[PDB]
Amino acid sequence: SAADIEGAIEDYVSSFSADTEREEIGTVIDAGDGIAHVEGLPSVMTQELLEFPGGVLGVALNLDEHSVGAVILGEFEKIEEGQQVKRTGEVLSVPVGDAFLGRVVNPLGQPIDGQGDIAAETRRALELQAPSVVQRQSVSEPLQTGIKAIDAMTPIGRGQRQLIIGDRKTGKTAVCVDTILNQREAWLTGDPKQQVRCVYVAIGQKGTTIASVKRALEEGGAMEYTTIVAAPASDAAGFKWLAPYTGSAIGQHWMYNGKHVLIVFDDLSKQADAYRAISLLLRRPPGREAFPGDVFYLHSRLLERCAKLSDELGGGSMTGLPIIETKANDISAFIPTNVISITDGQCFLESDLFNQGVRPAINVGVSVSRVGGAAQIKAMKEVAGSLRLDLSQYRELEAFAAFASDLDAASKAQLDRGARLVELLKQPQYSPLAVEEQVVAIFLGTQGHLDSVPVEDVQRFESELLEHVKASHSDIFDGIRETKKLSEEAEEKLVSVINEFKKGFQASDGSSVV
Amino acid sequence: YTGSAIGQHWMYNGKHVLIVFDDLSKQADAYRAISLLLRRPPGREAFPG
Amino acid sequence: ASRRRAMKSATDNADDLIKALTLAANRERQAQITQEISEIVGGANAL
Amino acid sequence: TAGRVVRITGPVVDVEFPRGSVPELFNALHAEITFGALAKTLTLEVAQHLGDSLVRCISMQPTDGLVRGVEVTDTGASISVPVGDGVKGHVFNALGDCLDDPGYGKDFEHWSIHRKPPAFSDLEPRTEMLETGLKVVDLLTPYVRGGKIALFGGAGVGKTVLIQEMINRIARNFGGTSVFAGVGERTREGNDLWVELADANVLKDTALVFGQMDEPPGTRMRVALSALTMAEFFRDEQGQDVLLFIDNIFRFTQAGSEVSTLLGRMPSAVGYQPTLADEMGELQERITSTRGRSITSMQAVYVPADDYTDPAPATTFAHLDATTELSRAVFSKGIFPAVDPLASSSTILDPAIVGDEHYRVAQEVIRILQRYKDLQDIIAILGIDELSEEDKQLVNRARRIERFLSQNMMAAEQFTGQPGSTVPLKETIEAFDKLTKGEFDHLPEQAFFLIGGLDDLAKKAESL
Amino acid sequence: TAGRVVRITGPVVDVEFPRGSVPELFNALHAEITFGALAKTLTLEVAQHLGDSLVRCISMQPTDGLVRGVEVTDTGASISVPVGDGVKGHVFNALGDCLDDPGYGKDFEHWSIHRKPPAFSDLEPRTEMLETGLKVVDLLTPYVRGGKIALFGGAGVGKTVLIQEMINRIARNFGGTSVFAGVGERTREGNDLWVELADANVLKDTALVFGQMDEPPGTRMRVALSALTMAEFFRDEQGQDVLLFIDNIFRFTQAGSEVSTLLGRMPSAVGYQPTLADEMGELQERITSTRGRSITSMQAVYVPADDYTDPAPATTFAHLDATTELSRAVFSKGIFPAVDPLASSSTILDPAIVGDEHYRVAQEVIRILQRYKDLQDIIAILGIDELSEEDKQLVNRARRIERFLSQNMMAAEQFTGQPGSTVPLKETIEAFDKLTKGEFDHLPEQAFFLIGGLDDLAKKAESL
Ligand SMILES: Nc1ncnc2c1ncn2[C@@H]1O[C@H](COP(=O)(O)OP(=O)(O)OP(=O)(O)O)[C@@H](O)[C@H]1O
Ligand SMILES: Nc1ncnc2c1ncn2[C@@H]1O[C@H](COP(=O)(O)OP(=O)(O)OP(=O)(O)O)[C@@H](O)[C@H]1O
Ligand SMILES: [Mg+2]
Ligand SMILES: [Mg+2]
Repeated sequence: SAADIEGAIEDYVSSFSADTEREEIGTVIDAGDGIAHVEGLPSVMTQELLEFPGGVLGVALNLDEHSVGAVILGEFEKIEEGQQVKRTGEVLSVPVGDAFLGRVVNPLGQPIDGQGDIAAETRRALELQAPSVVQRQSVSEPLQTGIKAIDAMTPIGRGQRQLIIGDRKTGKTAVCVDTILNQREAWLTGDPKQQVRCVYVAIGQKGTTIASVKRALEEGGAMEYTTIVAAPASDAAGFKWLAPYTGSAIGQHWMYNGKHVLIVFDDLSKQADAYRAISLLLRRPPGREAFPGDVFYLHSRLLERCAKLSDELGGGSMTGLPIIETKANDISAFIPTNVISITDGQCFLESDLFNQGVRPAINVGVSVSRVGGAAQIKAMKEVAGSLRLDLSQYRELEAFAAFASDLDAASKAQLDRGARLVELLKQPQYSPLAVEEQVVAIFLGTQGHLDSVPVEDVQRFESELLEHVKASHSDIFDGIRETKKLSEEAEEKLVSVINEFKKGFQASDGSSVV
Repeated sequence: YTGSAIGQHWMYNGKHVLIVFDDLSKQADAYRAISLLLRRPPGREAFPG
Repeated sequence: ASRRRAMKSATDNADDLIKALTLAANRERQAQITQEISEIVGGANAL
Repeated sequence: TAGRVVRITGPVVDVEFPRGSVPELFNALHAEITFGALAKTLTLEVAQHLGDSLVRCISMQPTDGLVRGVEVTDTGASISVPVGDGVKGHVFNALGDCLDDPGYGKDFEHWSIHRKPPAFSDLEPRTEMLETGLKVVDLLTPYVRGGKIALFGGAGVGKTVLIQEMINRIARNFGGTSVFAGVGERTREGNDLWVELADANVLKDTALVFGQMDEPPGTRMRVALSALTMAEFFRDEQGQDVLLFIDNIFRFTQAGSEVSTLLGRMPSAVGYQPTLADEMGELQERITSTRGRSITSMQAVYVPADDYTDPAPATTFAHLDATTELSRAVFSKGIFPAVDPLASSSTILDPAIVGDEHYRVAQEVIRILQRYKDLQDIIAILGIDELSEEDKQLVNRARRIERFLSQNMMAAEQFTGQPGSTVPLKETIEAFDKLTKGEFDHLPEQAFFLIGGLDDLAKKAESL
Repeated sequence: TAGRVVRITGPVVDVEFPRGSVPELFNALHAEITFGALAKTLTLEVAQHLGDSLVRCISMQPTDGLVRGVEVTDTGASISVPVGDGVKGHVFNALGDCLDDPGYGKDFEHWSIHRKPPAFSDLEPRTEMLETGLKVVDLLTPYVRGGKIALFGGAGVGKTVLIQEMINRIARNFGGTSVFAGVGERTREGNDLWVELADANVLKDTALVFGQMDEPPGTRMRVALSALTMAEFFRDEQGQDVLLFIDNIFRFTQAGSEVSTLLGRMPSAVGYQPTLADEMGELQERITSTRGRSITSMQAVYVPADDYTDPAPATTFAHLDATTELSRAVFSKGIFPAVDPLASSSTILDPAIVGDEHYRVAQEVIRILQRYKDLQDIIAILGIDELSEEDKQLVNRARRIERFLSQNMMAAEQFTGQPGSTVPLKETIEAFDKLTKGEFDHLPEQAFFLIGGLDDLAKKAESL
């Protein structure tokens, strides 16, 4: 044991090099509100990581004739006039590598979790060009979010940008953490072509929220493959601005090496606010909602690196799940509409439904997965292809039913079917379901087998039926898993077991659901 | 402030005073004008901070 | 009875319309403040 | 001789030249970035002269790693894009560098992307109708062959779906050539469109130029002109009929606003560039057809924050023969293609150009829908039950008309499965005449969604 | 080594220092005004470094009477607040100078008001209930230990009585301490609060920090941080659970906005400072539980224009975990602590954190009270007899449920004499389970008034 302790320090001592080289040292002539002007540094690169003497760093944005304007990252309260500023010979870049798996790192890759340094393979520039049009292929394989609503109605495909969006306290981080946790079954396979690594970039979230998300991931074994880039609300605007870019860099290193990544950005609205701060402190004129004209460029530059590469570039992918905090369901505001224009579909989590008890509060009709359907296992597509329109129609019809004395028999049937399907989709927190379970549960409702069950008991009927199947006719689950199709033989078996159960199922009123 | 001064002299001497201002929006506009002529930075509705 | 139901629906729709119009009014108020500040600060920046 | 980079402000680079070698406006300059991770030959476009032999340039590639004091060599000519029959069937970037195979097009004729729009003497207003097969467009907003078309929309309304729908309607059977310009749209959409055209065998007749979102404002504003130069080469040098799709033209103005705030030009009304009208005009005016040579154009326009009064859409409205204003309200009703029947307009909706019956039916439909909009307040609070009987019947057939304008577009297949249908103009006119007269006030509303045709209407009515 | 005042523009003061002696950001500098009527020792907080060895500072005191060229002496440390057991029972300003006994606390340990939040590794990953012992809070609005509680209020709704009650409970149940930060506090209401706490005999367990409204924006912005520094000392040194009141947090935001305007920063959003979220994080994130000791906080949040989408509340409410709203409706009916069961809410009230039984009973109580509120219109217009048997039963049960959420608050001991009540959490859960099942519906309404728990209910009923 002591041998390794001595050997590591011995290697450090012997490897120490008297590196006497040439550093261009400049001097700060001004500093305030996260911006520092540095005269000198005649050979500085635009967006270079200048290193100020307090250990803090800065990104050189404006290279004027007199001086360099640097956005300071982190504790700018240490900066003062006259301090030496040293180059670092690296354009804005972050370390990347497999060592980041299971580490909470501030937006520059410096670990904050308290564990040791990170063995970075290399450094990646935060501003590398996204894959060109000819370097992609349409997303062709699913990313099972573990949520019946998302994986049935608006599926997320590997390489897709699915924008979770909704008011405060509406179940967004819950959906993202659930989709991170659900990937453990794939991670354990040990197959890079199927493993899904994760990166959770918290922008402006409270420290306690990041701690809770980390605990939720740890309890579900998700820290073996999940990185956290924490730019808490305490950090300055610079960290909140470039946290998504460092998360995207960590993810891109793996994406270009043939692996699959799931980048969550929580919230990109807090990145936009931090960039508004940086730009206005730089006196760049504001635009709509006081944002700079290039906020769209910020978010698109970010999310356009989330792609499904071609087989010629390793066939890797990076799925983005940006979270946008709307204000009072203003989906037409500036930042929401931007991120919708960049992303490939939105899951709108309505607050009225969240308070009403419908969790996750997926607002049907407004929610859609543009490049969905293609990335969805054939069983789920055959069983849930029509679910979104049916649920939206039920929502439209509920307003009429809320005031109608009586309705057409067809309208009554649709109202009932919707009132059972919405209860079926509802799901408890941190309780992801494998794809087989999701397809069976959605099959129960879409094919009408729930129509005999009272609404209030649907949750139990499904919840227990999956248990009944789970160890009485596991042939169904294994068939779905291996074949990924709901074969007619398996469908007949499934309806047989559903009826066998319904005979023995007792509702809350004591009535049989036969 | 002149009214407040005349009032405060009576106030500190043990008397009870009642000060009316028709209208403080016109003081605010006056101070806005003075500040903007002095190049002091403007905030909401052009008012100085 | 139909009048009770119809006017309950009308009150609910009026409340929802009031909420939506208040949200729109608040957003327009914020937009007016932002635009006014933009004009003032643009004038300042040109001295 | 060569200049010298003197200051860098994001994608804007100021370069100081010798006293006698200042480059002209819109001249292409070459700088170098040597930092290995992102070393590249950086193209700049001179946008201003600042005095003291300085010229301020926009950057086509992202100015990362660029160092003060590096050499800048003027090429003596503006950014050039390849042209010829060769550009058909290939994907190019804003600078004319081919993407599907990098070494392509470096031996073709190269045209400067900056050229004055055709002289007024050669313009004449096109008025021939372009039957697309969609009910809403063919009835209320008849597109103009050889003319400019637009598709205004917020985020998530159906601009790109309808753009590729019209690629299927028009380009798929077009006799001439086509060009598609990705101006600040998704690279995923670019790849999907490329593969779709390859599968539909339309690629061999399309030249694709992309300036997608992941690129700096420079290329994001010059990609439109890069595509438009190939379009104009086809229009003039070859005489072929041309299509020119541009998705999305608002990204042009947004890149303009970014470069404006960087160049130092003061902000305009809502932060846009003061030259919004001029920058938009010098682009749109080139997309016009001329006497004997047609260039149909179809531009998606992003209406930011669903605000149709924004200066960018408010400027691009005046440049269009046919405007199709997609709206959120129609989208949330599920009425695809989501066209607001009232806001949209076409200049050929004149009884002398489309015919008496067509115009009469269109105007009656518009009247019904306008009265429905005027009754929307009472409909929202009280309900249809409290209206007058004439208004009640009008609202019923207004709902039926409004649903009937929906159509199962071909491009919608991927999203819905149900195949696409094309309703010929005569059937649309007859069907909407019948709806307005009230012949179908008895069928349920649900029988008109996404049906597209009288025969399909009868079949779906029987199904319900 | 000492500088000179070179510019005075209202609160903003610019100070020149020798070449290598410029003070660091947020250092506190002392200047002197020597005029007879306005003699003062100004505290200037360095806000920006302007170059040429000039520092722009926001004066914490009026600059009326300051003279150019007057010496400015640098303390070398940020605004220092006294911290200790001695700050209990005294009232301070944002600069640490005592107000009821001037010169006091100058020998105490001094702490910089600017200090980082707890490192990530030291945050508690699980949210834990703070069992206040008040039925209504512990049942329907469970406070999060180490969280922030919105405290809406007004005139006469008993906000100050609730503040006294929470000081009492945190000082007798948890063995902790309370700190009151008057961010923009009316001098009249400040005096009233001081005398009321002195009369309630809880001042000895409370440290008051007032940034009075008459003071420039600097003190109104820094008083929250000074009070939170006192709380952080009580937490991280004396091992006490602390309760930090902040009336009013929106005035912290407004002070930040005003200082931002003074320094020349371009206003953002709706006129608020660009760094709004950053400042709010620097303040709130220091209010958290670390190493088993927590600074709970109750913050009065003024929502401007009654708009929760306004940036100020929309940034405060990202950090608030629970909301307590006091209404005239509940208060006038004799129900103290005046907490509105329906408008109030809490983020910890999910079955995951609280027990499933607790969630069930809380939801049932909310349901019954919501139905009673729905029926109150009918009660007031048509008379109670208009109700059905089920509706009458529900109304009777809801009356007693809402009257049972009252409690003989410890703060009321000074008035009624009877000692306050601390209901155990599970005891409250069982009591409201029984009461929502009607087991106590036969008792008269007056029995439930101001009764602390289940056994006290019976022992008071026997008096009727
Ligand atoms: N599917 C769910 N079922 C039940 N409760 C849920 C569900 N998802 C979230 N919650 C609960 O809702 C509350 C808020 O959840 P969450 O933090 O995910 O919301 P959010 O909108 O992302 O929040 P924020 O804006 O604060 O980050 C927590 O109590 C969480 O436990
Ligand atoms: N006719 C249709 N049928 C079914 N779904 C449709 C239809 N039109 C649009 N959609 C849905 O709406 C989404 C909108 O796609 P589209 O690319 O047109 O949106 P947009 O926001 O206008 O585009 P852009 O990102 O170019 O601004 C489609 O991906 C699909 O999900
Ligand atoms: Mg969250
Ligand atoms: Mg599109």
